[PDB]
Amino acid sequence: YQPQTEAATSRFLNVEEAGKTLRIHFNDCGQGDETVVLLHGSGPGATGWANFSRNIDPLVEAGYRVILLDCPGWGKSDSVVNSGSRSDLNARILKSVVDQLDIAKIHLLGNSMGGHSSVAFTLKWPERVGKLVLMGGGTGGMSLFTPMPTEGIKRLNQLYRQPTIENLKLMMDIFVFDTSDLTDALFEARLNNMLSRRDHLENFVKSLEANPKQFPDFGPRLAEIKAQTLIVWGRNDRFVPMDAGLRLLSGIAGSELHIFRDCGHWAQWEHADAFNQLVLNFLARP
Amino acid sequence: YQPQTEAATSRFLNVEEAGKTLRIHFNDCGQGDETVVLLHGSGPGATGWANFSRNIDPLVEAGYRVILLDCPGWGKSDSVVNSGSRSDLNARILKSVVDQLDIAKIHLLGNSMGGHSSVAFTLKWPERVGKLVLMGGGTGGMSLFTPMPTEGIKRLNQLYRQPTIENLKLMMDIFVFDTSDLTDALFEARLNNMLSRRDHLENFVKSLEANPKQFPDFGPRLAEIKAQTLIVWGRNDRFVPMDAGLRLLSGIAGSELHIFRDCGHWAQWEHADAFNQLVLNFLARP
Ligand SMILES: [Cl-]
Ligand SMILES: [Cl-]
Repeated sequence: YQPQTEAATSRFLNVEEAGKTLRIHFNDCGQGDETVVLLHGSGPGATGWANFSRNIDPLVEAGYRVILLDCPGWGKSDSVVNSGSRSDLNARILKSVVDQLDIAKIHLLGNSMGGHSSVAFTLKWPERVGKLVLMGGGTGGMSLFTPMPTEGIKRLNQLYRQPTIENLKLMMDIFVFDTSDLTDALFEARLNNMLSRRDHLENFVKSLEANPKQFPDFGPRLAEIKAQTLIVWGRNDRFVPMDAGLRLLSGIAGSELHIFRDCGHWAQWEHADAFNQLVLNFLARP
Repeated sequence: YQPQTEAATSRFLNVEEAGKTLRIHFNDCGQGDETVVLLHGSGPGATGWANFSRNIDPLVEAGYRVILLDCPGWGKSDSVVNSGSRSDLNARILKSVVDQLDIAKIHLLGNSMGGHSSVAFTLKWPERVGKLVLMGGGTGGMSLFTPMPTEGIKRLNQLYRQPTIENLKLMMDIFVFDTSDLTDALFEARLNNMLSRRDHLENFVKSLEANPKQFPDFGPRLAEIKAQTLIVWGRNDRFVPMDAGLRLLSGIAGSELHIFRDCGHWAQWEHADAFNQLVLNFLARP
C-alpha cells in the first residue's frame, strides 16, 4: 500500500448555490465500495487534507473510498460570505458533490464545523447516510457549564481579524492538550493556507458580521437521527465545551461517546491511533 | 476453543483477614503472560462468573489468564460483616490471592463495587497493576446532578432486606436499558445465588447497619493513579449516576471514558460485543 498524496487525489467540481456557481475542491482517495466523507473544522488555514492527514490512510487501507471536501470559504474552493446556516450550506455542497459522483451512501466523519455539517446533512438526507462520526462538534447551542464565547473561539475570531503568526501561535497553543504534538510542517501548512487566501479570512469575518449565529441548534431534532452515531471529544477542549458532546449523546438514540481526558479540540490528531481504531471498529459494525 | 465452564475453573484459597482466616473462591481461566482480574458488583446473588459470563471467553481467547474473584460476602466465598472500607477489604483479599498465585502484574476490570475495589487496589499497590478498566464504579462521593440514594440503589437495598422473586425482578427491571436482554437463565442463576446463601444477604444488611459508607471517596487521591485507565458507563444507569464516570475521567490522568447511551448499569453485558472490543483493544495497547 502506497500512502495517499494530496496532489494525486485532488479534484474539482462545480456546485450551484443561491443562483451562483462555485468551484469546489475535494480529495478523492481509494476506490472502495463504501465511501467515507471527512469534513474539516473552521480554523483559519484549515483544509480537508491538513485536518485529516493522520486519518486518511487507515481508512483507504481498510478499503474505503475517502473524500475530503473543502467547504466554500476554505482551501482551494471558492470563497463565500455566509449569512445563513453555515452547517446547511456545507451540507448542500456535499449533496451536490455526492450526487455528481453518483455516490449512493456515505459515512461521515465531521470535525467541529464538519460535525455540525454532518448532522445537518444527515438531518436533511437520512437515506444517503450510513454511519455518523462526530468530533468536537455537531449541534449549535449553549454550554451548561463553560463560559462563552469560549477561550478558544475568542482566539480563533481574533486570528481571523488579524492573520499574524503570533495569533496563529496563540490559537494553536490552546488548540491541543500537548502542544509538543504540533509540528512545524503542520504549523507552516496552516500559515501558508491562511496567507495564501486572504479572501477566505475576510469573508469569514464578514459572515460573522452578517450573521453571528452561524450554527443552528439541532437539539430538538436529534431524535430524528437513525444513523448509528459515534461522538468523540477531548475533556480539555477549550474551543467547544465537552458537555456539547454530552448533549449529542443524550439526543441521538443508540449513540456512544468516547472522551479522551488529555485532549484538546483535535482528537483525530492528538489521539490518532486510538481514534482511527475507534472509527474503523465503528465503521465495520453491521 | 471450548467455552470456559464455572465448574472446571472453580478454585479456593485461604486468606488472612482481620485476625481470621476466610475461605475465598474464584475461577481461574486460561493461560497467558498477562493476567486479567475481574471484580463483580454488589448485587444480591452476584458472582464473578455471573457478572462476566459474556466477557470471560473473548478475554481467554485473546490470550489472557482470567481470574474471577468472589469477594467475601458473595458467591461460594465465606461470608463477612464489614464495618470498614469494602473497597479495601476486597483489594486485600485480591492481594493475598495474587501473591499466593505468584502473579507479578494484573490488568483490572472492576464492575461497580468491583471498580471501587480495583481503584482501592491500584492506589495501594500501583506496582502490581497493568491497565485499569472501570465500569459503573470507581470512587465514592456525591453525584452533582442525580438524587441519592438513587432509584436503583433503593431497590438493591430493598432486595437484600426482603429477598423475594418480585424484588429481584424489580431490581433487574431498572438495572438494564433493554430488559429484553435478561434471560430466564440469567434470572434463575441469580435467584439461586441469592436464596442459596442467605448468610451473605444478612451480612450485607448488617454491614450497612455497622457502616453506612462502605465505599470511601477516592476523589482527592485519583491523581496518584498512573495506570492507563479506561472508564465505561451507561448514560441511563439508574444505580450509579454517569457523572461519577466524569469524575473518574477528570481525576485520572491519561484516562478515557466511553459512554453507551442506551445502556443501564451493566454495560459489559448490555453492550458485550462493543465492550469486549473496547477492552481487548485497550488491553493490547503498549
Ligand atoms: Cl480547524
Ligand atoms: Cl451486581
